[PDB]
Amino acid sequence: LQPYRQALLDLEQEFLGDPHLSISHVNYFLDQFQLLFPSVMVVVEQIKSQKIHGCQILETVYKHSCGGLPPVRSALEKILAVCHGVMYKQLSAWMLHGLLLDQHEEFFIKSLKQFSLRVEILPSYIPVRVAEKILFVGESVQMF
Amino acid sequence: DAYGEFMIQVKLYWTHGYVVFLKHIAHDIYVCGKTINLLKLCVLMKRSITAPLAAHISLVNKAAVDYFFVELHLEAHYEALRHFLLMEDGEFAQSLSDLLFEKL
Repeated sequence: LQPYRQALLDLEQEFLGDPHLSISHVNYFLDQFQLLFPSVMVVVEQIKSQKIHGCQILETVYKHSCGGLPPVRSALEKILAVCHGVMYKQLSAWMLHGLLLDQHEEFFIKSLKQFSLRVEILPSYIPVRVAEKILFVGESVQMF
Repeated sequence: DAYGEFMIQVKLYWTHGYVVFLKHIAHDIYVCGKTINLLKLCVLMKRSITAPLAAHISLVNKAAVDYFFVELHLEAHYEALRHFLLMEDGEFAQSLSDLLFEKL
């Protein structure tokens, strides 16, 4: 949301230079947020309303980043990268030792049982095959 | 730190007691201190703070066990009490019991 704040700052600078700017002028400058703001609102609204738990948040934003509007797609894709950061941070633990960091929220992984794979919650851009490989690494490093 | 924020506190000889952060080395230090205080009268995890610490615990315990044997001959005191208290040695049991049972 940083360029919206920046745009409003520049608007005040022009208002100080001359305040006789019409309202449609401001509308003309801010038309590039005029399409971006109503689109992302339903993504965030569905996240609140459905009380989403676990890895499904990643899938929900990844599905709306398949569109054909470049501002909306790039904006949601950056949020998904930020949310990838946390998953990679817990993955740095479970594959390397087996320890978890995220409690009570799913990160698509829990030697044998009490360290098994949770297959269902897994994101939609990730195949099952690589989840099997991750599960091997964690179980084995826990074993020895 | 006997102020009450530290988990450890201040014959049998020691009344030092002990009764989230890795307690796996914390509880080890509590016993590793009883050993040294006796020798004076004789991901998130720690992976660079535990490294000069667990390297010291094992050295302390093994050197303390070594001192007893190679300086005070603790391994000889066992095979000393075995001669009498288990009555292993001959010329002692055959002389003690034979004299004692004549009375009763």
